[PDB]
Amino acid sequence: MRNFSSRVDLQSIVLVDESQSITSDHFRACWNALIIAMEANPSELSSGEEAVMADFSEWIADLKADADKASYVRKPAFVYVNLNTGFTCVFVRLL
Amino acid sequence: MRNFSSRVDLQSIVLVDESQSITSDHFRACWNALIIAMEANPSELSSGEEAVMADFSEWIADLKADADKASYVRKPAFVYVNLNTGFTCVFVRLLEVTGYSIGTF
Repeated sequence: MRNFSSRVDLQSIVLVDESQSITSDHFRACWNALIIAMEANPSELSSGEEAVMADFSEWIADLKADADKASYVRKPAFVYVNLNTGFTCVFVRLL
Repeated sequence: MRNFSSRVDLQSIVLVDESQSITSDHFRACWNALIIAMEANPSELSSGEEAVMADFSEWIADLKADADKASYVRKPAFVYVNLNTGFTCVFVRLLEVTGYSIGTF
């Protein structure tokens, strides 16, 4: 198996506003969506789970760095796939 | 092994307009993008590649079946991942919002 696809549920798509505060409820919801997706214990993240979270943090940072300038968004989306369960979610910064 | 994530380039996100005809060039454009992304042989698709393209054709038909029902759809995105190379693309059905407002509801 080299080729994965998933049809993603409306509820598994999260629209991300990088203008929202880092401390915001918006961003808390995004992080929770991801932990749930990974079926992870936040207090005891595996190394694979850590990599996902770090990648998510880097994704956010770039969203902010792009929106800081009046640029477009270079990487407008974040995909996470649970390869055990096939659960896929997609965070998107609209436009 | 268990957890994949990808930061997706803008050009690897495809906007899909489900209101196009079943037979539209647009859908064939989307189809090719997926064939390309799999590095697949449209002539001799493997089982795994054929599963992907059937997933997709099904994805499109559900957009249309669902768009007759509501302004949103049940499954608005289609994710493809080359698990060998990490390459990911994302087909998304969004409404384009255009027009004017006086600044009230």
